[PDB]
Amino acid sequence: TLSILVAHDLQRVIGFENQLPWHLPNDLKHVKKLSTGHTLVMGRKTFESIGKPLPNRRNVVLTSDTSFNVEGVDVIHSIEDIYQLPGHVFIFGGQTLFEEMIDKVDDMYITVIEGKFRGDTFFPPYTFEDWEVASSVEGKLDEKNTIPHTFLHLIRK
Ligand SMILES: NC(=O)C1=CN([C@@H]2O[C@H](COP(=O)(O)OP(=O)(O)OC[C@H]3O[C@@H](n4cnc5c(N)ncnc54)[C@H](OP(=O)(O)O)[C@@H]3O)[C@@H](O)[C@H]2O)C=CC1
Ligand SMILES: COc1cc(Cc2cnc(N)nc2N)cc(OC)c1OC
Repeated sequence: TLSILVAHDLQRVIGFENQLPWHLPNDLKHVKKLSTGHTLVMGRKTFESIGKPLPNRRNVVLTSDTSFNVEGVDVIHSIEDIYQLPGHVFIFGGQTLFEEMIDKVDDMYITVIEGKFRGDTFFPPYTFEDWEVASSVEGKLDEKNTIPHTFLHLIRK
């Protein structure tokens, strides 16, 4: 079972200067809830941004660097390694990985950030011609969570 897990804004921005462009604690809860007890696959830059492996799941980082051997983290050096990994695997980011995997995965858990941010990295265009909406849930707003956002589960038609 292979999934994409991603938050993108109205113009498919995912990233600025190796950080998330937005502060949205709710979305990272959304992320914790989905991925706890399974597997993330991420590119090296995304891991560096995060700076340590997420607790209570398997962290796998895809990189060319053969001297990568970080405690708590498993390394892979090819895309094709992903399909070996057992269980529910979430493609975690960033741009490069989403590009390489979007045609490959079963389904996508998307947070649409209902806003327009300055970005330097993007989720690739996609159509709902190709993707069925299994669920669409409004994120709830409050003092800490102030950008409107929608949780999509899409399944490849
Ligand atoms: N909104 C969201 O949900 C998310 C947003 N982001 C954002 O996206 C940005 C990061 O994305 P991006 O700039 O594309 O960098 P990535 O995090 O995708 O990392 C790219 C690196 O991953 C490794 N890699 C990727 N593909 C391969 C391959 N086929 N074989 C071997 N190694 C590979 C390489 O590492 P190396 O060069 O070491 O060989 C490459 O340089 C940041 O701004 C981040 O905040 C990230 C995740 C999620
Ligand atoms: C859990 O914390 C982070 C998570 C992510 C990846 C990510 C974040 N949100 C969503 N919806 N999908 C993802 N794949 C990316 C990050 O920085 C680039 C994080 O650091 C704050």
